[PDB]
Amino acid sequence: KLADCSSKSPEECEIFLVEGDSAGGSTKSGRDSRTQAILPLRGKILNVEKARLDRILNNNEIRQMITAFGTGIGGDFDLAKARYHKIVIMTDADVDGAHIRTLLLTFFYRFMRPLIEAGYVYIAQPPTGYKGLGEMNADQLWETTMNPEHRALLQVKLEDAIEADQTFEMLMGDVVENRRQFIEDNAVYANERNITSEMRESFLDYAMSVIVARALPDVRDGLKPVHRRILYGLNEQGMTPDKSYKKSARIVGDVMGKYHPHGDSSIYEAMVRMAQDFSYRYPLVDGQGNFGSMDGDGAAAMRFTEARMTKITLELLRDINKDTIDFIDNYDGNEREPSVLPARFPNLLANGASGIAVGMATNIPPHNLTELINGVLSLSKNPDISIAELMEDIEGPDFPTAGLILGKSGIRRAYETGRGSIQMRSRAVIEERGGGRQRIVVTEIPFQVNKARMIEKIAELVRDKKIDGITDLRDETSLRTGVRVVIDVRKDANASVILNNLYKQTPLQTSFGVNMIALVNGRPKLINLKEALVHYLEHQKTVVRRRTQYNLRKAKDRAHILEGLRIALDHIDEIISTIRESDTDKVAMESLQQRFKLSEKQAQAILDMRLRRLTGLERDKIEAEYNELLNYISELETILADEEVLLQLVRDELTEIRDRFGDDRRTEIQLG
Amino acid sequence: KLADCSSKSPEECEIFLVEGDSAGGSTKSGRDSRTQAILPLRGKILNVEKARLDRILNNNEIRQMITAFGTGIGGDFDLAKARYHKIVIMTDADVDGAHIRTLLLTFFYRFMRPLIEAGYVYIAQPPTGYKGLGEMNADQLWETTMNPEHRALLQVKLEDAIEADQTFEMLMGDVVENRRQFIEDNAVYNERNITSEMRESFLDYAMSVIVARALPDVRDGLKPVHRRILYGLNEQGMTPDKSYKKSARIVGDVMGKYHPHGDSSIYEAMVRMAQDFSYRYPLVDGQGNFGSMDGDGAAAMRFTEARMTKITLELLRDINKDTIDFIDNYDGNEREPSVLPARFPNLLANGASGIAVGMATNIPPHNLTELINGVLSLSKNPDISIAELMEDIEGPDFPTAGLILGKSGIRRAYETGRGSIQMRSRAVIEERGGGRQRIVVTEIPFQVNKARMIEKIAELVRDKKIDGITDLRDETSLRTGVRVVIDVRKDANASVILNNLYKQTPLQTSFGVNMIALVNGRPKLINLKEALVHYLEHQKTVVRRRTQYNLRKAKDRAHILEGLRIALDHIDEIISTIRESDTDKVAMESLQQRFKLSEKQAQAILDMRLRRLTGLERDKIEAEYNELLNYISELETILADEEVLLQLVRDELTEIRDRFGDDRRTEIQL
DNA sequence: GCCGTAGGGCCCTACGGCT
DNA sequence: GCCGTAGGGCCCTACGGC
Ligand SMILES: COc1ccc2ncc(C#N)c(CCN3CCC(NCc4cc5c(cn4)OCS5)CC3)c2c1
Ligand SMILES: [Mn+2]
Ligand SMILES: [Mn+2]
Ligand SMILES: [Mn+2]
Ligand SMILES: [Mn+2]
Repeated sequence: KLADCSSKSPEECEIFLVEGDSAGGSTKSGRDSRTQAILPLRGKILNVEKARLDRILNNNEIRQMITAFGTGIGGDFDLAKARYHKIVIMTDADVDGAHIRTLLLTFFYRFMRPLIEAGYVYIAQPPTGYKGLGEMNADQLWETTMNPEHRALLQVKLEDAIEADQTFEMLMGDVVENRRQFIEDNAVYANERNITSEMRESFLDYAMSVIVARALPDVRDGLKPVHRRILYGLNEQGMTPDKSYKKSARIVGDVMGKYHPHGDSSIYEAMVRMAQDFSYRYPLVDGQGNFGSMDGDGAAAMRFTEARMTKITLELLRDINKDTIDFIDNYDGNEREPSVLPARFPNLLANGASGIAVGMATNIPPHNLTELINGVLSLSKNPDISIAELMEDIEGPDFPTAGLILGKSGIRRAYETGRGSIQMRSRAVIEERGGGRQRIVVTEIPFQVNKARMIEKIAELVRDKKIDGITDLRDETSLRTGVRVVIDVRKDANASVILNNLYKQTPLQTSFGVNMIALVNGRPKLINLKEALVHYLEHQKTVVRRRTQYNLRKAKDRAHILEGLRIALDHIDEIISTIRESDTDKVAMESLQQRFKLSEKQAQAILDMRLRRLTGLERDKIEAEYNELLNYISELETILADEEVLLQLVRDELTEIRDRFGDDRRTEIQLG
Repeated sequence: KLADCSSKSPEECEIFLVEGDSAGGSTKSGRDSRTQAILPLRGKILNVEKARLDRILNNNEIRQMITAFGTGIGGDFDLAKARYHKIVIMTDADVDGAHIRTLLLTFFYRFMRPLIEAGYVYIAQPPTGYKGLGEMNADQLWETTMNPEHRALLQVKLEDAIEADQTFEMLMGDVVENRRQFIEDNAVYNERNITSEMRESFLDYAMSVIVARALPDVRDGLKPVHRRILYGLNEQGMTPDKSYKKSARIVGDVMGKYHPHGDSSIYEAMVRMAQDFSYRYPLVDGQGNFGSMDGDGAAAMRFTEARMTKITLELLRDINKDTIDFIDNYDGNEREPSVLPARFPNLLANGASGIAVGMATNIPPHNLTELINGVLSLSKNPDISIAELMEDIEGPDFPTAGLILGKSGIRRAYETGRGSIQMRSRAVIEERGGGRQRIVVTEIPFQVNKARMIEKIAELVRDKKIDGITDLRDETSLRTGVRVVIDVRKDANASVILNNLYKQTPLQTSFGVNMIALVNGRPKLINLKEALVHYLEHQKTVVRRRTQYNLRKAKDRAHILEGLRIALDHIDEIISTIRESDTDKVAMESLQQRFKLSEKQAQAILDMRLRRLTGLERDKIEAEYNELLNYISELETILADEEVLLQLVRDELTEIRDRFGDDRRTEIQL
């Protein structure tokens, strides 16, 4: 792995640390092999501030760096044995590259501190605009970053040891709260280098990016960036439900190149989950082929699978090209992407969300669409509605995997505060199997529980004699039969006692820890049920309002063109003679504008008219469309002039969604 | 791995063997877990007919099967201990799935022969049209292939043990010639007999590898993967004048539309075409880490970008001018070129290496100036000899330069298609101080890994197999070029040491020429002249077809312009005719009637925008028509005289020579 | 130790002909 | 034991909450 330099005079040799072999190849080709050694790492490296010594010493990358430097570690550190006088951190020019830099600095500070004190640790500054060093040509990496004549390396300086200790503990330590507090206090939502400043700035950059642009869903459409970009890619390429399935590889490749500069595995897996009926309460992707199972089987390699939008996804994208949502520049400025989707159904709550960010995480359970829309409607008629009254519509979560929820206390607290533990229980019954013997049959399991794994845990309990009475354990699940896990009970043994033991000792009963954090105005916020519904309704009002305004500008523009076309047809002979006598388009246009009192747009539309538009009935067809337009314009102005008419329209469109996509509740909420 | 069934009564139990987890998932979701077990493998399994016994017993997939079947193997085989009465081979419905089936049968016949005799081995028949079982939904896999109610399993039967023995030996054995003879003799361009199954499945695989994978076409010098990559770049306008395009998008597009294989095969093929140490005339312009002479691979495809090189434009030029035949792609949803126009002799220019079945190919790269000069000489003399052609084509010209020793190997290769060419590194002996010397290597033989060659030298020094070497350094840099330094012990003969390096290391390496290419869709060993002849014939056809295409389009456009000219001459009457018509159809009919216009001309008139009536626009229609009449007669002149056509082929080749022709790199030393 | 978006990479097989 | 198109697949790391 270590591509060492030929010289052995440490004082003149330098080692460059890169993320992996893709970056290492450009580095190796562009380097000066006489004084420049290269050591490719393997992505995110172990955080030594959270790990114990045995884990640290046994990590491959740590070991290779220790061996490569030759100084040893901790108390045994010996600066005189350093094989290089420059250790250069040269990670990729992206937030994950910054994160890797903070991880490496954490390791150097805790295990090779005198290396920093001696001024042997440096930070390279590769240019931005590349996804990794492997995207750069070898000559460009050399000239901009590695060549000592032109490069700008940052020498890492330890100014204050006490402050550094606190900085490393706060940022990289196991105490989440202090890291969360640091983010809240420092977040702004919109040559040498001090190690402390470096750690604070690089870590904040990573933390913020994960929070606002990776792990947390937006309250408005319920989507994280990867999912939003996948659905937008599907829309842009017309991969609608009525059209044939499209190759998964083309989808991932398109999305990766145009909108999401990350690994294909993150993109493909996110798309796959959206297609799973055991993961999404209302699947957003319609998949063809092997898309995984409840047993934790992943999907088939993406070259084998195909995908397209589900019908309900069309509602997430409905009106997106009617100036309802703000588009933004993509990562490289070559494309445009939506900041948020119109989302004509409350997707955040319908499908839920799970995400591990930095300083925080989120866990929002899925809900029944009929119940949610009913809740939105009740809210729209009463801004002062209480959580309890909203619960008359929204009983609680509704998992795609069905099952049971025990009581409403966990649900109530989750809806009132955004946090609460909800007890999920499998659907199980006790039945006879012949000869006076019985069995427990499970047909539904808790949400997010891996069936194969749950079964292995039961088998483990039995094998370790931690539970009495089980004689056999079989997974009889099948496509025809549906989920069916069978647990044979010993003759004369109480099956209900065994079942109760199974709930306590296995994931047959599992808790859902609600933690409703979502992005509100681009900032993470813990929200209760009402707040979530209010932000959603407010998004719909804005979407419907902007759509109406777009349709209005569009209709007025068309009315204006038709006024120009009516004049042209009413004076067609003079229009034609005017054009024929003109040498250029400019002269024709100018002459048409003055002579017939036309705007630039009207004259141009006239010049663009094909001879076939001159047929006998066109003039009547034009005044028919014009009359219908004027009416349409009036209808649009009526909506924008009355906020109650606008709101009622939102209610009507939601009700239509409810009636077409609303379904029965799957999860039974049992009380007692 | 093994997803065993519930029941333990081998009587009713069956085990399905699939290629891997992609296929395994659909199989596991669609099966009847009570009686159906599933063991996913990992692609191509070991060929036990060519492998040694120790290796067979150590191979993980062989072990898993033996353990799953529970019978043992050879003399210790026990049919009564069988865990399943039905072992079902269910590979993917593609040629590689057929190959894996032959590999599985070979293992069963040689190590578990009683299993076959007892009727326990079966072959599933999944539907065609799917690249793998992972592409099918679980329900459709169950219904068509796994459901005992509707499935059609083929029970493998052993009729003649002596014939079977010969069959497995011939098809799967280490003797290549017999397998090649079988291919040549049989090549064509329920219950199931094991011998028939082997012969049919292996032949299906062998033929596909030969005509659609490992061998280049004589006309454009390309294998399907390379042709599909370059065509993909063409269809998405990824030309040299535009920006680099993401490699992942290129690969995704090519895989979905044309090349139904692993993305790694596509990416790596594209990468090689961008390497100036691999291609004498690179076909891909790569941005980023595209590998090195030291065997370093390219960066992951998500990091790199690519586009065509300028010379690649010449491979694709006029492809949309009905110069070459298009064919249906693998699923019938797209069209792809059977061959590229290839306006330069690419087979010989870039060469080729491919390992097929029953045969292989090894064609060295050549200098484009020399090649085109050779083609030109041939065009003036159909009876030209190989010797006269060699006055133009001195021999191979590697991208890595270096030296070739002698001309006899080259001569034999050009006359027969086979010959041994000795390549040598470019090395000199120079002083380094105090009476000491060193050997300096600046060019290495073609396809030689520099880092590996240096380690080989380091190994000889270390093991004391070579005398006189005191230091070994790779001083290569992007700014100073290739430089490998071998320091020599003071007063030792550096020339002797160099000669020894040539004997014991790849510093001297041979290139075994074996010029096999597809000629009329069939593999053929060809000599230098044949390669040039087929190439020239391809060019005459391309230029003739292009000229014919240009004529048809010119005449069509002229026809349309004649309609517009009639309309402009009588524009008032045209407008009135249309105005008095209530519908487009009536206008169409009235225009054709009153002005003796064709349907196409009438539609064109109706489609004309009012802006076309301005002075400049009217003049444009007239000007285009007059230019087009001149173009039509020039085209007719070409098609009326075969010598004029042939001369155009010469001139177009000459222009390419002048623009892309370069100096010879490899020195041929007598 | 799992949930799900992220960083990153390696090793087995067939096939022929040359060493 | 390499070369170059093919079949196939796994493991380590951050991050929070429980
Ligand atoms: C699947 O099983 C294994 C097992 C062990 C491995 N060890 C090392 C590596 C590596 N590197 C991989 C490859 C893992 N990744 C690499 C990236 C691949 N994706 C390539 C790709 C393909 C396309 C694409 C983007 N990326 O867009 C359109 S087609 C997916 C597999 C392994 C894969
Ligand atoms: Mn990176
Ligand atoms: Mn439990
Ligand atoms: Mn396959
Ligand atoms: Mn722990």
